[PDB]
Amino acid sequence: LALHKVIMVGSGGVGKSALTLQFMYDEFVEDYEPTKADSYRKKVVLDGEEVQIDILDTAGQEDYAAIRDNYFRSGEGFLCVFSITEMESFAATADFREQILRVKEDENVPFLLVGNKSDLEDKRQVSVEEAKNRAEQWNVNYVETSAKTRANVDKVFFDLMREIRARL
Ligand SMILES: Nc1nc2c(ncn2[C@@H]2O[C@H](COP(=O)(O)OP(=O)(O)O)[C@@H](O)[C@H]2O)c(=O)[nH]1
Ligand SMILES: [Ca+2]
Repeated sequence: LALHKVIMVGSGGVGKSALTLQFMYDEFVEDYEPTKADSYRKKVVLDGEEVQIDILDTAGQEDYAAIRDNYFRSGEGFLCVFSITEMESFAATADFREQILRVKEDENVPFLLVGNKSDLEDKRQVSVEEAKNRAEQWNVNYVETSAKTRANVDKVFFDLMREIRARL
């Protein structure tokens, strides 16, 4: 089977683990240990082909840069997650982008910019327009998700797999 290696990145509390666990187990999990990194694997049928997805749910606790870089180097595609309710998490996405680019050396690395917590529109701090503009600058797609309602959760993982499939 094809094995699509996805890495979740983004600053704290944006929904990396909630997105992962919604995708994996169809549950909205709200208290998942913020410092716990873990990997997940499951079989999925991608455009009719049975494949395996491997998801590395990073937690930013590998502060030792060689280790963090090794984790990123193993990834084939990235979900770069921020929370639409925390502007500082959107600002932080630039750092994850640079980190990935330093390691993968490929500006076309499979990569989605993911604005999570789309069910909290009344708490939005990051405009759709400014996030789309950043994605356009990076030539990546922008998708807004809700790990709570499941909105676009399958989409971000499947579309990222489609980029891995096409590009590698
Ligand atoms: N309302 C809402 N809350 C969310 C969503 N995703 C995550 N959360 C909450 O935000 C907190 C942090 O989520 P988590 O996935 O642990 O963040 P991480 O640090 O990026 O792994 C948790 O308390 C979740 O319940 C979402 O899409 N909508
Ligand atoms: Ca987490």
